[PDB]
Amino acid sequence: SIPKEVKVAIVGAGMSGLYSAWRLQSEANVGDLAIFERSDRTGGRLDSDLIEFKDNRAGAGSTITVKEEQGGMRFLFEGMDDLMALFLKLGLEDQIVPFPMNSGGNNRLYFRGTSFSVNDAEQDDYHIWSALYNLDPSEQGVNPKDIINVVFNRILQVNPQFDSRPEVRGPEFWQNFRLQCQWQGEPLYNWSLWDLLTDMGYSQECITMLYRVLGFNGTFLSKMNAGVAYQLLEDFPADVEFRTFKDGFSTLPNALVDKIGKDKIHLQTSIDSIAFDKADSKYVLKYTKIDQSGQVSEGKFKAEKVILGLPRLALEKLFIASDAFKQLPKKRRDELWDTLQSTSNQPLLKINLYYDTAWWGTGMTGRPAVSFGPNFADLPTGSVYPFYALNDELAAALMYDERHATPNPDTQHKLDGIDAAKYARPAALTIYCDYLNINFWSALQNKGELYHHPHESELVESIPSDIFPASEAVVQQATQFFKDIFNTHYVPQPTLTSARIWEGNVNFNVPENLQFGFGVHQWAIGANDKEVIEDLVEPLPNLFTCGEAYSDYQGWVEGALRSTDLVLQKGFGLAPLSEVYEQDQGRSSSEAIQIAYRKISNKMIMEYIDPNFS
Amino acid sequence: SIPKEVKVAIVGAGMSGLYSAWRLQSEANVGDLAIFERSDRTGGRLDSDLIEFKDNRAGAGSTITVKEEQGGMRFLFEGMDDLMALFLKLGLEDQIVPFPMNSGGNNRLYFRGTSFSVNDAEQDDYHIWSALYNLDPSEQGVNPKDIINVVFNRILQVNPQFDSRPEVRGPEFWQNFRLQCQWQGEPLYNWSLWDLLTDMGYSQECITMLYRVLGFNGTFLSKMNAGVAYQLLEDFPADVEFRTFKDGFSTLPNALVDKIGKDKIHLQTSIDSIAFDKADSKYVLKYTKIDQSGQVSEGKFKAEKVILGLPRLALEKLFIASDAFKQLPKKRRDELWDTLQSTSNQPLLKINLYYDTAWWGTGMTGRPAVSFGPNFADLPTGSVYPFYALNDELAAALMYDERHATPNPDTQHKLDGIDAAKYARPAALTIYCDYLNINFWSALQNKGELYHHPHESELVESIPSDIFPASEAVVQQATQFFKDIFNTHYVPQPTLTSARIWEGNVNFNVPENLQFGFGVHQWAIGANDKEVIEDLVEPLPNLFTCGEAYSDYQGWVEGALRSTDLVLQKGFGLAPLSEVYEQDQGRSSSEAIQIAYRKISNKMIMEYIDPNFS
Ligand SMILES: Cc1cc2nc3c(=O)[nH]c(=O)nc-3n(C[C@H](O)[C@H](O)[C@H](O)COP(=O)(O)OP(=O)(O)OC[C@H]3O[C@@H](n4cnc5c(N)ncnc54)[C@H](O)[C@@H]3O)c2cc1C
Ligand SMILES: Cc1cc2nc3c(=O)[nH]c(=O)nc-3n(C[C@H](O)[C@H](O)[C@H](O)COP(=O)(O)OP(=O)(O)OC[C@H]3O[C@@H](n4cnc5c(N)ncnc54)[C@H](O)[C@@H]3O)c2cc1C
Ligand SMILES: N[C@@H](Cc1ccccc1)C(=O)O
Ligand SMILES: N[C@@H](Cc1ccccc1)C(=O)O
Repeated sequence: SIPKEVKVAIVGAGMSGLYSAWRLQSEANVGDLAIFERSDRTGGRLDSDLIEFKDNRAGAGSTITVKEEQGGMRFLFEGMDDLMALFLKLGLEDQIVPFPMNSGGNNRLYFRGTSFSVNDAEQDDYHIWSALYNLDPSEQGVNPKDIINVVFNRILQVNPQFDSRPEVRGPEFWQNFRLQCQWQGEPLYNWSLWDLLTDMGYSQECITMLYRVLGFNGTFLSKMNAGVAYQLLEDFPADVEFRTFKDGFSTLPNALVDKIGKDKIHLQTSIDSIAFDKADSKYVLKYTKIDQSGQVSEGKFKAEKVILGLPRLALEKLFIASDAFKQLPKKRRDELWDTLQSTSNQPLLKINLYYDTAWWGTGMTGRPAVSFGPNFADLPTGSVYPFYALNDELAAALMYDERHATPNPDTQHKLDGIDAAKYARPAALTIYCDYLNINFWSALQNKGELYHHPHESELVESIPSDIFPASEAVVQQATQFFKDIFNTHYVPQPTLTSARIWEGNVNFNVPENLQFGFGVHQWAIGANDKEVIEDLVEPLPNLFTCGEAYSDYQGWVEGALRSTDLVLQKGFGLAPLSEVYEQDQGRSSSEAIQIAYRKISNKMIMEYIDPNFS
Repeated sequence: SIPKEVKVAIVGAGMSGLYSAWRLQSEANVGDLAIFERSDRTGGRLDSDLIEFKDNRAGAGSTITVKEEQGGMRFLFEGMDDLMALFLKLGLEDQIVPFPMNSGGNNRLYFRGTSFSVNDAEQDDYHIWSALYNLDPSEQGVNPKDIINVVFNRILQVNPQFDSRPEVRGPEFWQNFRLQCQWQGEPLYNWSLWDLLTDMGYSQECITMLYRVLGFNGTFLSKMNAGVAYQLLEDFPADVEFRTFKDGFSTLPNALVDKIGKDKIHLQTSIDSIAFDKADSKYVLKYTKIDQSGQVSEGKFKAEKVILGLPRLALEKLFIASDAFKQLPKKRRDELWDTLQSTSNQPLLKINLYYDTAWWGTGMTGRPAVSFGPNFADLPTGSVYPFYALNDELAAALMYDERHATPNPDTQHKLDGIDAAKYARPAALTIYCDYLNINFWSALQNKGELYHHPHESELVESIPSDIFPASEAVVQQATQFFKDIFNTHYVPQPTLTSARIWEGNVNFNVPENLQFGFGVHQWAIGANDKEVIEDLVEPLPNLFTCGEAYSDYQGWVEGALRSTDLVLQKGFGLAPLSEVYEQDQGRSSSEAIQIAYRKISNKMIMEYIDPNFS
């Protein structure tokens, strides 16, 4: 049942769409709104899976749950003030757990046919990098990641006009960085990182090493500009403490759906075109809907205000098909189109292989155990992340680990036991790659038959609907790269697989359950994003645009929230959520979340790890 | 003056457009046609430059001409039967000269920070490749290019149903190859070459070596399918004898313009949209024109039949904007759009740096002289090709070289002198790269000020209009890669530069003199090009499509000619030019051209090289 008219029509049930609705209902007393989502699910590029494995351990119809992510997976307590405020208002802080990023040096590295560990790579003044890559002398004997850091320090040094003092470097800092810092008299948003490092004197061997060692080679090889590249590369410092949700990032959009009401959310309802009815000064939205039978249906409805919570490709499709846009004067039509081109499309993919037990621990490899964080490679895998069965005791040990406490031998012995026990429960690996590596897997995923473990139904009760199996060809090639990376003959067949290629589609032959947008976006060369962003808040009277793609904090939920807040301010009078939170609470979202989590983790530790913890 | 109506409207003055017009006038008695070209020039992706350098040698207002190419540059006597027939009918055979592809082993190779020669790489059972790349044992001790050849032989071996016997392997053979040969039960057009070699057991190190050593990394890293990849990779065998035109490939389209008449050719006239007038059963073409003042102008005219001699991107623009296409039923509209997606867009670029003298000969390097053919590198240059001042004596020596004659010491001594003399005349290097390397140069080309040698006007009289200078940043980075590749401290500043990035544009901010299509196209994964090709001949009644992009012989003029011939057959009754040539002449275009060139080169040799030659 699609209403004949609403006061606010929201297009897209991703974070931007759900967040708009929630804030409008809760703070602007707007009850007459509706959300229209082309897919059969909410959340967009947040997409968690909770798999209930048959527990077939010896002493066990009992079930073990493995959380995995097909989209976003992690966040930070600082520099994400809207997100934190959002978590606190929805009361989700008690589900926050660690997202560790290292195994104390045991994580794998695979480069130029050679498998080794992070610890190994440090040995002998980082000698291994100078053996694998033909580096200039000034490039030898230093940790590759530290080259990125040093170059960052150099950019700041030669831009003394640019105030580099704030301790928390959020979207503002990063915008001024790319728009006002220069190199050789050209501001960074006119640079590519590839050109920049080359101009600075780096060898192409060194540059290849960097874009392979860092995982996201798009920062170097795509059309994104060097300033925004650096915002992403300086997001994963050595000392990072990322967190996530026990049940996955989808906890967040599922919570918003609850507050919104499923009755206002129209799934399998794609907005095809938008026109303006000059008589009653209202927009007219043409849609297509698929009921639960397959019964297709076309229709139309009106809205006083329209909120397009949509990325670049989706906006371009609407723009091309929409009289509201076509009726515009030539000059402004073309200017608006050119503005949509100012953010690069960044493909990403995640392929998840689940296993009845984990095989990368010392028991199965005979080598130092791999636990958490990226296993990087110049293979097409890009980055490989382990996930483990949900386990409260394990999460507590990880919480203890987030402190830089010195356990006594009793506590170290218990932590040892907990670290080893996770290998005996179901687990998963995520292959997580970008740009240059996409095409290897997409051709593999669409060829031949799909993978299913025999007796799959005996292994997992219900397989979530958003799971499309990896192709048999994907599993076989992934299995061989895993043997390379983890330096082991032993990599068994997965119990369950999923493949998700976040690469926008323009082909009408693709089912709706397989149409996905680009993974993230990043400002292109020459893009003055300060102008672009304000231009896209409300490009036509009462029609708004918002989301990650043209945001301040690309690649992250926080960017979607901040871009949406701009729409909520200009079109509805609402101040930014983080400022509203601080007005209502007397303190920042950031301080609040840290105090609340500290308390939760304090008691988690005392209860599971060390009864006498500080 | 744009006619109110024509019987045939031809859109695009590239090879397909000019060739359509010429054959229609000459063979179908169609005089009432006109060509409409959006740019200020004919020829499209064929674009030669003839630069007249001030001759500032000691004993010399005399001029020296350097031919260069910004687009296509070479052809073959076999497997290009339409092109050869076309050359013969236009009487252009006497301007055909060699296009040599090697320097007897002295061409440069630069990989993983190491500069060496083709001869060097052969040494010690191809040891250098096993030192630079961490190869499997089965991958060691073999010439990299021979891995591609061997794998080709393996594909044929396991497809005995596929008749692999014809000596001249033209478009038909290559189509059946990619559509009917399989690997592991999947036909090649469902494969990517990257996936294919990986599945066959090759190391990623070996695969990286191959796509770097072979120049065109798009065959591996793009979305083109493995079958068409192989058509391109098996086009440059060791023993190739390419030819070209003394004054450049544009000799061909300039000759067609002459036969057509400039009066039927409408430059700076872009067709924006197409509609069908059901009353008088005629198409209505909306255009925009820019006179010689900058005076813009919009208008409309009708045509009985429309020939779109246009590549993928240009066709998609028209399709989106055209009522003739929009009025189509949903199902067929989407099917036609999806069909346009079946050929991948392959960016290419050429950056030409001209020098008053050549600096890569032994006199200037102290190393074995570099003469002709690609200098490959894993640097962003991709491939570097030398060009020399036009010189009849040099062309004769090259003609002698095409024979595998054994000169006596008198003839060898003269050839030695001729080889060395070309270094003392103006010359040029072309940087010629694809896919992965494009983004490095485009960001560099659009940053900062453009390069001009001081006193440029004293060095070259008139600079052709199609020359856009390379950026200063492009020249500085090219200069350093040249020192790397040619292993020399000495690389002077160029007298003149051009940059051409064959990468399609969707941004209204780009001048028309800087809008260029994608370099070439190649069938995508899953594309049944036999179905696609016939579907695109005449997608609407009396509206036709033709050109390289959706052709049988992608990457080459011959593909444009063959795709156009299909339009000439279906819509106008003309048989293929090569069959028409053979009917009129009693022998094939291929035999004719070889005999005529043999005669021309025979007399060229006797006159310049060896008075007593066989
Ligand atoms: C692989 C990956 C990992 C990530 N990891 C993280 C992470 O760890 N941390 C983090 O903070 N961020 C992460 N992100 C980013 C984060 O997921 C996104 O920034 C955010 O979820 C996107 O929200 P959005 O509302 O802007 O767009 P989307 O999530 O893309 O929502 C747009 C919605 O609109 C719908 N739609 C499109 N067109 C139409 C139409 N015509 N009619 C109706 N509906 C339509 C789409 O189906 C979709 O649901 C990740 C992203 C990717 C790709
Ligand atoms: C770098 C490079 C090197 C190459 N080297 C070789 C080689 O050595 N040998 C070889 O055989 N082939 C070579 N090729 C391929 C060869 O140049 C092409 O296959 C052929 O010239 C293309 O002809 P076409 O008519 O299909 O298209 P195009 O040459 O692209 O012609 C299309 C024309 O239509 C015009 N146009 C577009 N849209 C409109 C519109 N709306 N209204 C009006 N006009 C419009 C364009 O300006 C253009 O002039 C090379 C190609 C590239 C990119
Ligand atoms: N939040 C993203 C960050 C990202 C942005 C852009 C590209 C890739 C990654 C992540 O965790 O992976
Ligand atoms: N004729 C092209 C062949 C080619 C096709 C496709 C891509 C690249 C090159 C050339 O000489 O370069």
